[PDB]
Amino acid sequence: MRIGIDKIGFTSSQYVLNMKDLAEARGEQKFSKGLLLNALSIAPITDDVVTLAAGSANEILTAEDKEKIDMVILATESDSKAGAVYVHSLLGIQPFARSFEMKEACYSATAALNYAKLHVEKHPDTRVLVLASDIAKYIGTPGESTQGAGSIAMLVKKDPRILILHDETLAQTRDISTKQYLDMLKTTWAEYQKRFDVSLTDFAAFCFHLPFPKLALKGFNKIDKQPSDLQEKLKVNFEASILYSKQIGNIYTGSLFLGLLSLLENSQNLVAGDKIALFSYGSGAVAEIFTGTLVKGFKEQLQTNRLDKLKRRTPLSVENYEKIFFEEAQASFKEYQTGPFALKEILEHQRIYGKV
Amino acid sequence: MRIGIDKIGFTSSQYVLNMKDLAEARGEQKFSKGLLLNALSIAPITDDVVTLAAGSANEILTAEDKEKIDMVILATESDSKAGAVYVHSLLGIQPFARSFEMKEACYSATAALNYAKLHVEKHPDTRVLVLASDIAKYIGTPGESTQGAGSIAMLVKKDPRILILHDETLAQTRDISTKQYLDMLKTTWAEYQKRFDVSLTDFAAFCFHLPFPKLALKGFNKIDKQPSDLQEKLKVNFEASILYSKQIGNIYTGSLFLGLLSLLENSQNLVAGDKIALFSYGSGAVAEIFTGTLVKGFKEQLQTNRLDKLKRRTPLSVENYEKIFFEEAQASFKEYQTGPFALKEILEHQRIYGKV
Repeated sequence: MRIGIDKIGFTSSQYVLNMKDLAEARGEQKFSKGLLLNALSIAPITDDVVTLAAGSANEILTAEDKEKIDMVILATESDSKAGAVYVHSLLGIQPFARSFEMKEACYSATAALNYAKLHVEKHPDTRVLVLASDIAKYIGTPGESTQGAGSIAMLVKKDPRILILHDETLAQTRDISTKQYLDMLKTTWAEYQKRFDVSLTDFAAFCFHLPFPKLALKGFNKIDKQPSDLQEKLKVNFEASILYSKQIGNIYTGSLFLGLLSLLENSQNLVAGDKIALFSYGSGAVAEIFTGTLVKGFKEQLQTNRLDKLKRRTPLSVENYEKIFFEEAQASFKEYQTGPFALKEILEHQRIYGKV
Repeated sequence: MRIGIDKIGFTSSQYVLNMKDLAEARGEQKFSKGLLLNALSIAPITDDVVTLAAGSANEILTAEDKEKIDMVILATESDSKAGAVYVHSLLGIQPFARSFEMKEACYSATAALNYAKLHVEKHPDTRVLVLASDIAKYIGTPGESTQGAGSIAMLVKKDPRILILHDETLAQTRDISTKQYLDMLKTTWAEYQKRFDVSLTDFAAFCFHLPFPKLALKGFNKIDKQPSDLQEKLKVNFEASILYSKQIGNIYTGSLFLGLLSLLENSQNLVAGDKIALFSYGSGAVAEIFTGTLVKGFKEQLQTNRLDKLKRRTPLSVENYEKIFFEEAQASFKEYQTGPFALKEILEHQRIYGKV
């Protein structure tokens, strides 16, 4: 049996705040050196985790998918009621499905992926939709320059067309700051290689959870300069993996997989049968190392003009980013730019969603 | 392979509010007829979802369990950071485990159970701890008389000693009130019997999600008075299943399984090889029907004096229930009655937990 990630969609919000603008407004260009971040996606109040989630699934789903999906999981840290139920209805997925959320800071989409996989193993005629959707929102706060919005959707099924997922995974929980992302990375990666007897050399690329690209660089840097072809190739694949994040910001649970996407669409050296290592992390903390192998033809499921699409985002002045990003419901809403779905209103106090 | 629920623990909070007292205070004994509820568990601020969860696991876990558990899931609708990470540390579970929360109103522990099961199938040397822990908290509100506190812990492993879980399950999601619990029950149960070709007659007991016992009675009542031995036996097992809930109140995600526990400890007619149907529900809505078979010896994992233990709860006047139940952190805390674990303080703003 081969089970894994068949398709990946991604949606961000429709506005962008440039770091240099934020810098000039707050009297800080140390975001370009410090965080290695150029711009962030800003979400209006009518585009929330649900509508970004639905957006990213609308990118990839077919009518057949919708008839065969019987599990919809929403990994998010951003109602009791799971966002996944709204997403299930907006997408028109067949009714005999489980829908729920999974939560553990930036880590949860990795657990959603594991459950999805085991579930398709067990019922190999089904498919599962994993959503990792978040809006990182902290003014004048030190988290302000690591804000972001977007969602990645993954369709998991057998004979996937992008990435075959492997059975060997290692998670770690430590009830517990850069020192942590890093120590969790070191200890998990070590035990991982010990238990499954693999080494940096068995891999073509390593992807990381990416709150901001500098932290991921640090984690990549922890990786055995003792392999020069490999050393260069790995650095290049790392640079390829952070490209999207540099324009979008922190998207919490989705960040690891947005890096995987940015890697598949931007590396020019990956081929079918190559193996990728992935390090998932969430504050608190929990981490997991898992791996995957590229399937022949995987480029056919990708997009080639994503960097162009992100440039279509409407730029905001800081004043208008403050106004739109921090708007709270009081409801009806101003019409803002959104993806295919939007929060239409609140009919007290039910959130009403629909196609725009 | 036989995989399933090996042990079940339960912890409620240490105070109890009698319905007749609430009734006299609010000028309403229509809780005893209406809801079929006598008393509810009230939780002080130092006993929250985490400490009740840890409590209920402390009931059942051994040192060996703790070395073999590599997944801790917290189903709750009550921090980003998953309660499960605190529970992992309080219980001293081995570090190479996944910890996270699952969320979808009262439904999520059913998904946690399914993932736990598939996971043990796939890695049959491991065990998983499923926690379903909640505090239902609504003064003068119409949800006031359906408040409650407690948590059920389930240890899932192969060759379980209580309940073998079966592969045939059916979930339904409908983005959407008694009419709903009921319509979701009817449609799911119907499709369930159609797809797996089973009938009311293949079962010794049916357990329901139990926000209050009257709603469950309604759902039981939807169940084919056309079987008189069975009809009586089923009614008796139903009455056995609601016994604990009548003293504790709504505990949201845990309620279905608290009913299963109340059934196993109070029916005098269940035997090894008997099959039980279970209907899980969460508002929003999602539902699932799943089944299980009793293992020989399952009584040995139960307790016989649980109704006695619940009578040890400290009774509160309404005035003092209002004071303790609705207390918000400002922190240090008054010392209240708790189970083995408690929220000690907040060290700004980290919740500090420990053994009491």
